[PDB]
Amino acid sequence: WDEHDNRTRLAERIDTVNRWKETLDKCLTDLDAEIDSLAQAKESAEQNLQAKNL
Amino acid sequence: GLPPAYTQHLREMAFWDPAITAQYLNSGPRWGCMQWRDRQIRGKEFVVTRNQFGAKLPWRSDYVPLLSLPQRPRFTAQDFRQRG
Amino acid sequence: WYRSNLVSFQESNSSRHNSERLRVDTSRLIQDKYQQIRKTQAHSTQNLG
Amino acid sequence: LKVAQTRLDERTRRPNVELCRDMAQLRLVNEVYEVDETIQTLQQRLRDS
Amino acid sequence: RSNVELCRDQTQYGLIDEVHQLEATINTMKQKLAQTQNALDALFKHLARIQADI
Amino acid sequence: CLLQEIRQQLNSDHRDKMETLEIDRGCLSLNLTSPNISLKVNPTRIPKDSTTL
Amino acid sequence: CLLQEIRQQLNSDHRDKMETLEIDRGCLSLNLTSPNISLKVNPTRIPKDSTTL
Amino acid sequence: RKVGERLEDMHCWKSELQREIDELSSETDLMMAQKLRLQRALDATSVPYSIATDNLQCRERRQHPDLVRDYVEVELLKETELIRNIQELLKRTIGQAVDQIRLNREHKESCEMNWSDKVEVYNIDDTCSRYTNESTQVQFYPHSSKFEE
Repeated sequence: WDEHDNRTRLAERIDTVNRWKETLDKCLTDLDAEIDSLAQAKESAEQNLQAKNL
Repeated sequence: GLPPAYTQHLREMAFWDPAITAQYLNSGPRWGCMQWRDRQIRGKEFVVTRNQFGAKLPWRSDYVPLLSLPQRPRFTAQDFRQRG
Repeated sequence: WYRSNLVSFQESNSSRHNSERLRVDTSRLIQDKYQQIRKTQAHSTQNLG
Repeated sequence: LKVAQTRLDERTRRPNVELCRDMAQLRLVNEVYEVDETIQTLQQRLRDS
Repeated sequence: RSNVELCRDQTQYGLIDEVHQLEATINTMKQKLAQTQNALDALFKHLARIQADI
Repeated sequence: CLLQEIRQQLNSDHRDKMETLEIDRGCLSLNLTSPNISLKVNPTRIPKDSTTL
Repeated sequence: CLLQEIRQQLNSDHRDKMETLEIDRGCLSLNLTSPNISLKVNPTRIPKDSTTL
Repeated sequence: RKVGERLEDMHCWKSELQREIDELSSETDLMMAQKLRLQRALDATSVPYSIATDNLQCRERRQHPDLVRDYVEVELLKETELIRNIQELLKRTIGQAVDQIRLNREHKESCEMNWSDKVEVYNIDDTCSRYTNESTQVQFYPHSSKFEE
């Protein structure tokens, strides 16, 4: 039964680690979306700047 | 309808990683370690893929030609024993 | 004599179990890989069109 | 893999401007690498067998 | 484990605990074996005496 | 640029935790009557960094 | 012996239905802008065996 | 006397294989550190490529009667090529590194298991050697052939 107790501890540790994993995964996906949006914003601003000489 | 990593790479400014693709969708590869090989010993079992998960199994494509074993989980339609 | 025969039967049973579980996992792997490869090819061809 | 390679290679001939970063070169490297590691894993399972 | 993800948890402590308990147990079994052998030897001496008397 | 370094650090952390995952799940799967098991030198040793929870 | 013929006919049925499975899966798979799409002869043809549900 | 000779002979090999496993572990830690260093360098690599791309775009942003091609663009192309080549070089090198890691750990495990075995056999030999004729742990059995296997 000491062996059984150790097994249970290991299982709960696994559960905690995996939930933290999925949290960071969703964070990374949101980060990617935001990066793309900021990119497009920057190029748009640049083309607006280019038009300022006529 | 396209992954944001793919969309980012199909843009002028260079921001993508120095790797093949995104990685959170991926797994053990991209420099994983701790490869567990089983030495064949007569006397002991030969358990493979010690990555035993516990996870969502579609019990759908399950035709083993001869699984006459203490196995074939869920339904079995089996007997218990005859003792002796 | 009894010791040796017991050991022999144990070896046999262990081999049986290992063989069967290996069968199961290989069976799984075949079809999953096949289907994903099919989908990946089809998407590519369509977008090229 | 052979067919995917053959599809990938030719687009070098595209002379001056139609030379493009495209769906094809984006998807093909990923597909190729996936199939390579797939075959290697198959070989692993085979030596196990 | 990893570079900085090499952490000491309660599982480590527990494993050391079962280790120590197990060596204690091994000592206990050797001790008991000793007296078992002593009793068997005494029985043998008794039987030899009885046979000579017979 | 700031978001770039944020991204790379997040990737590093993710790979760290995943490695931990495969390691400890292999540990769970291992049980009695195992092929590579053996008595070992000073498993009572201490790690050299000893990070806390 | 009886169980033997039962098992063989059930296996035959199994292969039949799985074939139908991949056939219908491909039928869902294709769509517009395909390379293999082409005008065929007599789409209006009727099958010869003429079985039903 | 013969038993004592055999015991000391065993003790020797126990000692050196102890120490051998020790330095193997140390060297494994060293390659851990160097692999991590290479990973950090690869992490640092990325930024100048983006800088060069942005600079090329900015230089492209110019007016009609003034735009030329000189050292600037050519050397920027050289920069980019060097960057990319360094990238795949680092990838391949670190791959071979991790493979070496795998081999070293396997050899560690094998030598460790053999060391373990000599440990237990030595312990049992020492424990058994304490026997004397008058003491306990003294039993009659029948003989056998695995006695002589």
